[PDB]
Amino acid sequence: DYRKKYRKYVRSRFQCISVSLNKRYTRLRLIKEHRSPIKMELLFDPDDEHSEPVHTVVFQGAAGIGKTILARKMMLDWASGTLYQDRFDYLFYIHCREVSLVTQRSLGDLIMSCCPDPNPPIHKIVRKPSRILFLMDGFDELQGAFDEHIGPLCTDWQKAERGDILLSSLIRKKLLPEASLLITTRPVALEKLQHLLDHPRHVEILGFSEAKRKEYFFKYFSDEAQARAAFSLIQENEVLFTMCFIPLVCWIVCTGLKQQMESGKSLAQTSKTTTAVYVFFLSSLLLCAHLWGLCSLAADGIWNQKILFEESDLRNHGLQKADVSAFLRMNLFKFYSFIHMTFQEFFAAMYYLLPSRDVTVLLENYGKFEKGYLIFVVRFLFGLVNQERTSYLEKKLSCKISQQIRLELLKWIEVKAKAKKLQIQPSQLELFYCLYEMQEEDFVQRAMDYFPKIEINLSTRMDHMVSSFCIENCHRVESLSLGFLHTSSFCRGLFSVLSTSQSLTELDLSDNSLGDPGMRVLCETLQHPGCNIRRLWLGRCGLSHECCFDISLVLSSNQKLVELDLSDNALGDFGIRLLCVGLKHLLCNLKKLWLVSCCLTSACCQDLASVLSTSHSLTRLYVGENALGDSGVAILCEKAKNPQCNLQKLGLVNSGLTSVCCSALSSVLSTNQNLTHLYLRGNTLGDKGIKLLCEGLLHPDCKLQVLELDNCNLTSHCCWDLSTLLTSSQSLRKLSLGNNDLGDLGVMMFCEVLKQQSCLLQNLGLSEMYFNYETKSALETLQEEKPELTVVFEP
Amino acid sequence: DYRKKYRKYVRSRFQCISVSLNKRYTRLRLIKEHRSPIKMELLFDPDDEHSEPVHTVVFQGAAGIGKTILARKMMLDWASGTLYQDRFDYLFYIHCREVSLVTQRSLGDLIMSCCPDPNPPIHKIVRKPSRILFLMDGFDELQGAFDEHIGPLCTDWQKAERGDILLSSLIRKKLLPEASLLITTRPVALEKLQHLLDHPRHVEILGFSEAKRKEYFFKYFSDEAQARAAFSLIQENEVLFTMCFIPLVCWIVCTGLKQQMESGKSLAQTSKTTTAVYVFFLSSLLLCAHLWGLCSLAADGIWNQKILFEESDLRNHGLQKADVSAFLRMNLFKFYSFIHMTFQEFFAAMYYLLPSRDVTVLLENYGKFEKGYLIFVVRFLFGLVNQERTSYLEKKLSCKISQQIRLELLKWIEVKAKAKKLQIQPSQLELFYCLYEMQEEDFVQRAMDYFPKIEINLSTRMDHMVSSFCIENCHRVESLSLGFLHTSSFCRGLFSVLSTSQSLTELDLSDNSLGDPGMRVLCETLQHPGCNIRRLWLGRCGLSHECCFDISLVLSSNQKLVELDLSDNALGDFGIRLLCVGLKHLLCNLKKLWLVSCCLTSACCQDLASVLSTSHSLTRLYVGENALGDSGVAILCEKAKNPQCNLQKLGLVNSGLTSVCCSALSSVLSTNQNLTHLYLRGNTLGDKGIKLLCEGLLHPDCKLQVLELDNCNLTSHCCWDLSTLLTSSQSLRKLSLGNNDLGDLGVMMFCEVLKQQSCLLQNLGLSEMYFNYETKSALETLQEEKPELTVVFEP
Ligand SMILES: CC(C)(O)c1coc(S(=O)(=O)NC(=O)Nc2c3c(cc4c2CCC4)C=CC3)c1
Ligand SMILES: CC(C)(O)c1coc(S(=O)(=O)NC(=O)Nc2c3c(cc4c2CCC4)C=CC3)c1
Ligand SMILES: Nc1ncnc2c1ncn2[C@@H]1O[C@H](COP(=O)(O)OP(=O)(O)O)[C@@H](O)[C@H]1O
Ligand SMILES: Nc1ncnc2c1ncn2[C@@H]1O[C@H](COP(=O)(O)OP(=O)(O)O)[C@@H](O)[C@H]1O
Repeated sequence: DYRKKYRKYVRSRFQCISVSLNKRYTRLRLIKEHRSPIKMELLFDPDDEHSEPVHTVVFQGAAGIGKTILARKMMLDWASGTLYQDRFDYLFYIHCREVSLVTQRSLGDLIMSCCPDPNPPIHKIVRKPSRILFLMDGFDELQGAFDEHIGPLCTDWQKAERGDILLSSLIRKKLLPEASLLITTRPVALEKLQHLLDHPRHVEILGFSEAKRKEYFFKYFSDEAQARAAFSLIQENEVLFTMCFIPLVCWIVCTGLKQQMESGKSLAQTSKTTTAVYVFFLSSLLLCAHLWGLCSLAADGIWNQKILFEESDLRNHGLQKADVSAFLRMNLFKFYSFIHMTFQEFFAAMYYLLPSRDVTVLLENYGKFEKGYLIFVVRFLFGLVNQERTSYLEKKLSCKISQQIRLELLKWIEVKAKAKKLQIQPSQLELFYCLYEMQEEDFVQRAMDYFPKIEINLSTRMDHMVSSFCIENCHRVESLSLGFLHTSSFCRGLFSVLSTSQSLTELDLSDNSLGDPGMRVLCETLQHPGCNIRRLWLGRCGLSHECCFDISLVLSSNQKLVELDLSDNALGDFGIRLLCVGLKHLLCNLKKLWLVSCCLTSACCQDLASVLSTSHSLTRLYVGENALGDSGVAILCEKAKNPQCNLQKLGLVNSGLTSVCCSALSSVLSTNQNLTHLYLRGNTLGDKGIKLLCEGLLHPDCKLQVLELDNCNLTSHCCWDLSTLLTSSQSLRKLSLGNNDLGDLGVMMFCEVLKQQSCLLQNLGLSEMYFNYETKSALETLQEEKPELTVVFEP
Repeated sequence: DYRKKYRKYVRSRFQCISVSLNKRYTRLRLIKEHRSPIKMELLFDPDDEHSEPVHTVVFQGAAGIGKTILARKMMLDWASGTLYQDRFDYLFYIHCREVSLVTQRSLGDLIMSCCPDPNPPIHKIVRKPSRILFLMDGFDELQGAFDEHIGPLCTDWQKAERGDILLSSLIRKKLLPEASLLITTRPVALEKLQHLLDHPRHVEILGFSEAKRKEYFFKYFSDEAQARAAFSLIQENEVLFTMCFIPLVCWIVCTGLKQQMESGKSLAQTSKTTTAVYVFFLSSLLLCAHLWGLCSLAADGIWNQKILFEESDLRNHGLQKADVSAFLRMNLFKFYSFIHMTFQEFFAAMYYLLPSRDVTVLLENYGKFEKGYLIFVVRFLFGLVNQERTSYLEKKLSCKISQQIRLELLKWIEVKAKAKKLQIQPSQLELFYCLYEMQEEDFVQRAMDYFPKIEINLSTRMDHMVSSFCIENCHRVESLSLGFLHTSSFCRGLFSVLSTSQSLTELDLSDNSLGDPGMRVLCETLQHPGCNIRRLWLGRCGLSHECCFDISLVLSSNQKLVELDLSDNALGDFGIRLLCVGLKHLLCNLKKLWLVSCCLTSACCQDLASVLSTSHSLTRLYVGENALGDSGVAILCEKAKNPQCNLQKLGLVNSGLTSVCCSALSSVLSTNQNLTHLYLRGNTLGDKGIKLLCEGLLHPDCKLQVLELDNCNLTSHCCWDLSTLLTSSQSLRKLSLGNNDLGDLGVMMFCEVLKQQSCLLQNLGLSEMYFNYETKSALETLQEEKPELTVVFEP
């Protein structure tokens, strides 16, 4: 059968990368991304049979993380008899470097290119569209492929179409919808796919763990003692060991070490950044005319989208056949390419330091993946313009480089930081990569003074290290938002430089899986004498009652903390009991406290009240969305009635309240001169509860200014009472009353009351309340009648 | 309800054929045809629910086998309440004789023609397309219906289309796809219809068995004594009783006997062939002007495709209304037709002996069914041109006939036999039918001298008799291939005339269900002193160890047998033990023996070796595809090392071998001067095994010439060893090495070795081995460098 012939063909083709792929291969860390380990067998398997088409799978990875090697290993395993031997007919390796937009070819012609025979049985293949898979590797082919509106989609596979249109039709499941796809791509090209996909399954590639680094370093060196020595020399440099999570850096450093050892020379060289790694690799593998030819060749390829280089183009750039080095890898189809596109990048940067030679036009034109790649370009550029590496590079390669380009890059980063450009293109972490690449402290200080509001999302150890370096070097940061993915080991490094910073005032960690150990580390950090953090948000950090002990320690030790948030954490009654110990200290200067939806009950209300009568600083307390109950609110109000209480804003939204507690609240309104705001949204107070409250709001000593009563189940019966409030309350300024069936007569009474000049009110919230056209017209008459009084009643 | 009205209509219409159909009907033999008894209820039922339009059923039968009667009986049974009273709404009797291509009508028009009412509820019928059956009887209507490219297919049953296009749309399931079909057809019309079908279910009609012949002979004659007398008179004629498997011949002979008995005359007339039957029927039912008119009418109908004759056409051929005979059946729609199309055939032939009158133009124009029918034409013509029947026919009917037409038919068969025309039109058995029809020993002997390579398939006793007659009368047959369908009863007669032949040398019976009794009969045949068979192939004949006893008897008795093949038969160790008794006899001249996939083990290897050291004639032994093992191969080799052993070619393909036995093989290569070939494909010898073998092939006394090592699990490590062979082996000429991962360095070493003039090798098989373009180009440069050395490396 031709099936076994094709299997043997792909097994022979993908056996080596020569060196054996099976010997070379090391397992990578694969994790599912989209949330409401992973194996390939279950990867193509549907998690839910109800799910819309599973067979679309997108692999996400950095440059050199091993997407191509992963796809080739999948083909090798499938051919060798390991992956889906149950039933899955064919796998087609569409290497997007070969695919070009200008050429007009059909799917049959593409399979012809992927088949070993000049006349494979294509019709039999098409007869089984459900058993066909396409490994689309490297969606990073060129620019302008999809930035325009997609033209007509082709379903007739015999028809010849352009590369872009054919790929769009294949991806969008219009051409052979039953065919399966697996696309290895970049995050920006991931955004492009998300603009061209419908329910795909996303899988991330992380690379090598420490054990996998052991495995790779043992597999590379044929001699076990040599491998042990090389890895031992790697160990004492933490930067290299952290960077080695990417297999490409492992390969480069192993090649350098092997070549130096074959020459019998010292292996002790160390590279601070990626640029230093590449520079030492080139120096080991390295006349100036040949360097200029290579640089111009790379620049031409970058500008004109040409990755596979022909002999004519090679000749155009002043390079002879005798100039072929170990950098260019050959593929006879006669074509030359680079080992990885990052090398073409590095040589293009070297060109820009040694195609237009102005960096401004390079920076202006962005699009598709290449923008980040062009930023990746400047990344190596950022590395090369350094007071240390430039001198040694010029000495080694006998070259000359200027430094106005560094000032131009500084202007570019200034513009990028000051530019708002939210949620557009790679924004924050990549700039930190560039700054860490340069490693010039003075430039870093001059460059990060434009950042202050910093928001980053970290997923790898290298991300943690670069963020730590940048935040430590910064001196004008005020607000800092951290996101964590897939912790405490590198949190111990981040939080130290967060504490040492003398300009930070905010610290947002909401919506993370910080956990109890992470919160313990953060609290150990916050106890530092030099800490300056004044606001700390911890919403939905997955915390429990265990973190409250450490938070209480911080509150009893830290005199600068002013605001704190703990919303959506299951602290519980015991958590609040632990927290109130710190809250009652004399060194606790906390002013605002959020406890919305902390799974509290009426039991903890005895503790919080003790804080209100004792805390000399706590003014604004929000305890909404908790089953406090009428008894709990009564317990709070029993201590809140004291005129010495400093409480100003109180939040009881959706706190499961009835009218029974309202009288107690009224007492506070009669006695507390400090309570200016009070939110009661979502509580079924009722008309009797509103009357009991108005008994207190009408008191001469009441100083309330804002009151919310949304969704309080208020009918027309109470509409008179509030009217009596409006003419009499000399302090109330705002009042929200949405989500009620007050009725048209009630709003008529309100409008009749408000036309007087004796009302000091300035806002009424009647949104989500539906009224007939006469009432609406009355409200417009009122709203342009009284400009200072605002009513919201939009339909 | 109109359903019951139409049921009553068809029940009344199909009650008689007058005589009652139920009284007349006799059960026919029905069998499924396509392979990887049958009853109509399961025949419409799907064997597998996964099977694709099961509802399409095609019936295959000879002329007069009873396809029309079977369809009419099915319709009568369905109307009477016997076939699918569960649920199946309508069956429509589309008699293809009525359907014409010129007339343009719709499906509703056809149903109206098949309906008794001028305005049937057609829309209600279309509303239930899954409960509609179309019974297309006689797909052999006319010529040119489908020989051209099929035009556009019509799906709108309202639209009027031509007969050919409408039938194509209906059959191809484009017009009412949910409708079921049942087509009765001819084998050549089967070919054409299968060129218009997609997964149909084929059912073959065989006719009457001996019990069914008894039943029909009792049913026809109303008097039991008369029926017994007629059957007793018929039975003593063996040829007539064999031809009686066709119901039409039974009807003709019964009508003749009944008419002769009514006239009180003798019934002793005997007919050797079908032509004699028809001639005696004519004599019983039979002025010369009327005969010429009938003959011209039949010829005109044959040439212009007109089966239903009008009175205008009747007058056109000099036939008056007073000339209406007992043959022409009338159908008032006013139309005349023949009893069967075979009668129109016979009268067209009679015209050709008594429209163009040249037989050459008759023979040239063939197509559709009619070609065979036209051959059917000449079949009766072949009967009529005889030294015996012609004189009696001329005396009876007062006619004159010439004999140059016989010479023209002889030239036609000369051309047909000389013409290659493989797998095109009716080729071999039908010519035998014509020759048996003529019954002239001189003409048959002169005509069969150009047959020699005969390949025929037999399914009925009539086929056995005609083939036996033709083979017995032949004198220049060399090769003879027999196929059997659905045995020994007529094999006992066929094999006798096979043995008596003094020119036969080969006898191929591969892929039959010959079985042990059949092989016993064949062995009794082969022991005849006059047998001349020299090669006997018996692959996959379903043989077992029981036939080996008889084969050993033959080998000990038959001294002319030279080659014998027993591949794919479960002979087993005991079978080989029985065979080796005959193989070791002094009168056994067998030279070549095949035992591929005979379910052998290492146990039988002790016996085969005893043959090698004893058999003075066995030179080529093939025992591949058996689980012989290393021990078995060692047992063979320890006897094959003998210098006096005459073994030349040894086959061990896929014999489950390892390197352990290879050394033993090496010893044979060092000792046996006669071993010139050795096939080891599929055995995991390995590089160590290849080295052990090359220890032997490099011996000065080794005389091997061809060696195969495909799929031997050979890596690059052994590539040096074979190279040492190439420069040193002075006898090897061929070497095959496909299905290996030899590597590019290995083929480079081979090419470097081969460019020397000292290499006597002439062939290397590197197919299915995949190499890069440099290795490819080197391979061509070598192949045009050395024209005498051929390498196969096609991609
Ligand atoms: C900011 C974010 C999320 O890390 C990102 C955005 O875009 C990309 S990437 O797709 O450009 N790939 C890379 O940067 N790979 C890459 C990395 C390092 C070192 C090297 C490479 C390539 C060779 C040396 C160290 C971390 C990533 C990554
Ligand atoms: C070679 C092969 C397989 O027997 C064949 C090929 O084509 C056809 S047939 O379809 O032309 N039908 C017939 O010959 N019927 C037929 C036969 C006999 C006698 C008569 C008839 C018709 C009336 C008398 C004796 C055997 C067949 C048959
Ligand atoms: N599983 C692995 N084992 C060993 N090396 C790997 C592995 N995956 C990737 N590499 C290294 O990565 C380099 C190629 O990376 P590549 O697959 O091109 O990354 P990408 O697909 O993201 O461009 C190779 O030099 C190879 O040594
Ligand atoms: N089951 C049967 N019982 C009795 N006679 C039959 C039967 N089937 C066919 N015949 C005979 O065959 C003749 C018609 O054959 P027909 O059905 O037209 O063959 P085909 O359908 O192959 O043309 C009739 O004269 C009838 O006597």
